[PDB]
Amino acid sequence: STEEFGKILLKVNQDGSRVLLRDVAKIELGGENYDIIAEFNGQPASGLGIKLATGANALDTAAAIRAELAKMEPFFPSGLKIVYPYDTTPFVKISI
Amino acid sequence: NKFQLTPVDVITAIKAQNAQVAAGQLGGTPPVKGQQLNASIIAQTRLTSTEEFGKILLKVNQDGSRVLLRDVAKIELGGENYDIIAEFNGQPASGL
Amino acid sequence: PGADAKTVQDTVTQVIEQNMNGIDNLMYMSSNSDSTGTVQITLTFESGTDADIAQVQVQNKLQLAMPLLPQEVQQQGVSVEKSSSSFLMVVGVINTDGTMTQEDISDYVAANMKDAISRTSGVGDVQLFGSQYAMRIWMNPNEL
Amino acid sequence: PGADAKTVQDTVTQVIEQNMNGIDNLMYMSSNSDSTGTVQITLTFESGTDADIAQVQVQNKLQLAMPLLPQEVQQQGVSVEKSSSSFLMVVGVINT
Amino acid sequence: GSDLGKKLLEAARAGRDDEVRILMANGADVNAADVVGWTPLHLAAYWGHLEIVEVLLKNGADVNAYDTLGSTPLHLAAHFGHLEIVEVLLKNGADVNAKDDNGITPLHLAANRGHLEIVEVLLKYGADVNAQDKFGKTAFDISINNGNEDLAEILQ
Amino acid sequence: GKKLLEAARAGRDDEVRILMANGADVNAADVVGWTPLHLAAYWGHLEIVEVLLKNGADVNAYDTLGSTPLHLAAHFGHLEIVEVLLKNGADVNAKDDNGITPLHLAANRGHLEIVEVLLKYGADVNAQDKFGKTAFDISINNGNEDLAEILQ
Amino acid sequence: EDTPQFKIDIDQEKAQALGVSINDINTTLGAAWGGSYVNDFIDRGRVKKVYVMSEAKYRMLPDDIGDWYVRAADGQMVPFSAFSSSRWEYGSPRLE
Amino acid sequence: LGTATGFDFELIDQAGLGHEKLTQARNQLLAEAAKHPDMLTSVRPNGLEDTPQFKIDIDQEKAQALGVSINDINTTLGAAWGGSYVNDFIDRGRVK
Amino acid sequence: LPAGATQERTQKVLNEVTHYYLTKEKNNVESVFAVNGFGFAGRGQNTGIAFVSLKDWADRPGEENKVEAITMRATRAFSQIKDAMVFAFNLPAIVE
Amino acid sequence: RYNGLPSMEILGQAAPGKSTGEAMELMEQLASKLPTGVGYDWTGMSYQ
Ligand SMILES: COc1cccc2c1C(=O)c1c(O)c3c(c(O)c1C2=O)C[C@@](O)(C(=O)CO)C[C@@H]3O[C@H]1C[C@H](N)[C@H](O)[C@H](C)O1
Ligand SMILES: COc1cccc2c1C(=O)c1c(O)c3c(c(O)c1C2=O)C[C@@](O)(C(=O)CO)C[C@@H]3O[C@H]1C[C@H](N)[C@H](O)[C@H](C)O1
Ligand SMILES: CCCCCCCCCCCCO[C@@H]1O[C@H](CO)[C@@H](O[C@H]2O[C@H](CO)[C@@H](O)[C@H](O)[C@H]2O)[C@H](O)[C@H]1O
Repeated sequence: STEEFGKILLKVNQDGSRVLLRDVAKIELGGENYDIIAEFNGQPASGLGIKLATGANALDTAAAIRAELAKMEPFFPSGLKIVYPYDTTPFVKISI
Repeated sequence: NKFQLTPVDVITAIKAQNAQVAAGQLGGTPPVKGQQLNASIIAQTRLTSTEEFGKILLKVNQDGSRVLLRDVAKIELGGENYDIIAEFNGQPASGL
Repeated sequence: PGADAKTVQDTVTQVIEQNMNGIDNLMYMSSNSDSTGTVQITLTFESGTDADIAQVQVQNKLQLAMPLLPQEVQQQGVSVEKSSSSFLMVVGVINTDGTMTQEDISDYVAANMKDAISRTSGVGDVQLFGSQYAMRIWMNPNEL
Repeated sequence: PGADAKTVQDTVTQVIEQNMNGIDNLMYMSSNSDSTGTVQITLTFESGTDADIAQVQVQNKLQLAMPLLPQEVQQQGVSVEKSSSSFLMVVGVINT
Repeated sequence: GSDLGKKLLEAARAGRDDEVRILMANGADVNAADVVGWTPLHLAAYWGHLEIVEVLLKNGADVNAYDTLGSTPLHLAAHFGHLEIVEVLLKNGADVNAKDDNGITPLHLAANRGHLEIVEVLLKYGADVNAQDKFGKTAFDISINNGNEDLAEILQ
Repeated sequence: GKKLLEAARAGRDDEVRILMANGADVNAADVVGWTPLHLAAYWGHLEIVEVLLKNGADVNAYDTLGSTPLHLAAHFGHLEIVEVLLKNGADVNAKDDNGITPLHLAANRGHLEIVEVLLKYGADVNAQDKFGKTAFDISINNGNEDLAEILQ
Repeated sequence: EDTPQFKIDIDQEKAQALGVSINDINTTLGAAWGGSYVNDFIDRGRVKKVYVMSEAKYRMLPDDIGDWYVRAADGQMVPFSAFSSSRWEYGSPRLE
Repeated sequence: LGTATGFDFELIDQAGLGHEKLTQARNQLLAEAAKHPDMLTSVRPNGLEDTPQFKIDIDQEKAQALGVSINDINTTLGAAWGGSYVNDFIDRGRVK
Repeated sequence: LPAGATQERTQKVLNEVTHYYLTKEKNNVESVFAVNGFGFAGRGQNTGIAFVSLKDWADRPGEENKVEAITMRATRAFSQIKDAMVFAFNLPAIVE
Repeated sequence: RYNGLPSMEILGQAAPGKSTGEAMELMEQLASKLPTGVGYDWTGMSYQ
């Protein structure tokens, strides 16, 4: 927790006062990096960009992805929802 | 010996002064919003020549006299190893 | 992390490239070294090459370079993937009650969804559009 | 050596598991982390999978995760083996 | 330490109220202790089994039993946030100021974990706010080190 | 203005006119405080340097680190540009925020012709940087004797 | 296209004179302006990373460089401005 | 093949619940199963129950005041009580 | 965007791209998933990408409502965006 | 752990005269009533 990091003890002063991490730093949960920020139709989003392994079947892999996604949904925090903004596979199915 | 140094000091100085440093950025993410400038910070880069290696600073003396790497060694480009020497009809050669 | 293009190239990219030899069916190799501190080296093979073996061969060579890479690069995890360059699909995640910010959603995806997707057969590579949470210690030079 | 189940789980097991991506024909994966200081992760593949390819793909993903593991674990080494439960025979050696 | 002692330790830890009831009827030693010195009451206090705590105390359990490191059931109840167990133990004579071998008290433990209600109950029952552990720390020292502003107020 | 900064860097000689002939600020400065003259000087665009100075470019403009176009020309061995700037009144002894002069820079990179010019214009050989170094100290540390003899 | 980058030279002589180690300088510059992955922690049961870095408002401007202090072997706090110099130059953000 | 009639079930922490809550969920499921002797028999955990362990807290402040390093404290405890693999030697020709 | 451009200015341009799809292509565009900081490989403050999903073919009768005319109109409109390269395009029948 | 998540394996068997499918159907039923955030899966012989 941030609280536990906050109380890491950097040093004890001469007068016996303590210097804790929180005294020399702000402590927070935050991204490993802050470079990628996505939106979906203008609202805050995240997501996964998926690429096919070399030679794999696109349609089977997509079905496997969805099946794995369905296992996750029932445990979503309230309000969380999956959206499907870009998929190259429906065209294959539909064109055939 | 005359300068009271060893290969350890030489090796240490070369690691310290022939270095390529990841130094971060100005205006990198997450930035203070309104930041106009984003720029890499460039610190030490690998040396590129005998001369640069020659002027590596081993130490300054009590009297401000300087001891450079070229004062304790010859600096030159030369084989990683000197074990293999080829000739083509008696003439100096290399090959694959 | 924190490295400029040139530092990445001369400390990582060249080191890996010089070790890329004795690989069957290699047509060509290209790389980008950028000031985000990122390197990508792409080895492209003859049509009909077995991607499994191509990957095995590349990594046998990468492993000779690994010890020579900066410790910070090794700890970020270098990866070797065999995938198409284009996206198969993008799975988006939103919150309809707007009670999770973009950062929260991204962490949820990183911590709870991405690993299982990444392990799914046929999934060559997964890019997170966001970042997993880390413990951030934001130092104050004045206090220090 | 000397590690408890949680220490094993949180410094080795989770790290290895998080790197088991991009491997072909995985059905499922399971693991035990225990207070003898031991971890075993078992990855089970579709029937018909080439066992040698399965093993080398796992071993290669592990190889890239080794630098994330504790020193004392890198030093002990991490074995990737094919699972079997059938012995041809067990030869005992005793002193009488 | 007996057939029934062992079963009582198990049943108390698992929160099996019916089993405990039957064991009480049969004379299962309420004072059975395991290797680390935990009694069924320790187990019940740790795992938050309120009914079993009450049944044990009605059957002559030692409310101030201590383990091999000097910790009591109240220590455990206070540390793990079991408010009503804490109340019951104190109703039944639990020593509000018991010090384990580290000189740590139930107050130190509740403080450390930010269990405000438990802290207040403890003070209510005469918890010594100025008690120091082996390191000279009080519950107030703990709260400012944790940065728990509220608890630090309570402890003025 | 921003168009001028770009044209000067790319060495687009005409373009520099079309803009110089439409009154683009000749001393437009970018985020690091570089003027079109800094850029032409840095990328060795001699003609553009001359055109800019013709149209009244500040010859001693300085960036956010105290550096002038002369610093740049001298450092990258652009001998002619160095001459022109000096002609047009470039402070030969300009110091950046580090106390570093065009002579320090030219001496560091062993530019002999350039060093001469700067001296032929009154460069203070005794000028010290923030670390107390002169060009001579540099030429010595570098083991450049041709240059060392000159500075004496 | 190439872009402005901030070039900083560490003065070896001066650092030796002050007794500030080159490793402390580069770690201070790198961690502050680039961020440093220190080690892992556990967030809600999952292994995740810990990063140290300067708070954004202290790594936005060139003059901020001098607000960072390194400790010398003699215990003295020494600002970056005492042992470095800097200049603008051009460099590539992406080398092919 | 296990047994026919046999099944092999995994209960899973899908939401960062932690070990204790997973345990309670498990017990809840085991008690219910036991209420269906007509359908289910010998429904049980394949793993191990929690056990007493000895928690020792290093006081960072006291160690710092006494001038004792955490590394020394931690390797002293681990080496002595858990054992430590130092390095290799050669016994009658074999590395051990 | 050119290197040196900020995340903030990249977002402004992404907002303009998103705006055009949500207002000028109402009848053809179902969704837009826009990502700031990620582009056709790799990361960067100065790059981004929009994935666009069209309504079903049956609701887009006419050459003018197909991907070719759509992406051509978009690219033309986006040409009037300052200090950025913004290109809308259909992925080719085949990769190489 | 199972599939990278904390887990606990549970073994058992169908009662006499009962199919494993029946036993499994019930286990799933029972599992549907567990505290929020607890899921399940079938592995090994049951997976097949
Ligand atoms: C008939 O092809 C073209 C004709 C005119 C212009 C273009 C192209 C073109 O193919 C093209 C690209 O393929 C790419 C880009 C691009 O601008 C163009 C054209 O302008 C942009 C890009 O390089 C990025 O900057 C990603 O961040 C990504 C992408 O590169 C792809 C293919 C590249 N060659 C690269 O080597 C890699 C395979 O990804
Ligand atoms: C593995 O392929 C890619 C992977 C990543 C990015 C890319 C591509 C890619 O193929 C690509 C392009 O082919 C094109 C462009 C592009 O950005 C990319 C990628 O980013 C942009 C473009 O319009 C220009 O930049 C022109 O200056 C030209 C071109 O459009 C193509 C297709 C159009 N519909 C039309 O046929 C045009 C003539 O060429
Ligand atoms: C008298 C013969 C008429 C058809 C007989 C076909 C029998 C079995 C066909 C197998 C596949 C059917 O697929 C056929 O095309 C698509 C499938 O994506 C369906 O529906 C389609 O409607 C519109 C256009 O018509 C498409 O934009 C849409 O994407 C698609 O869903 C059709 O309603 C279905 O008839």
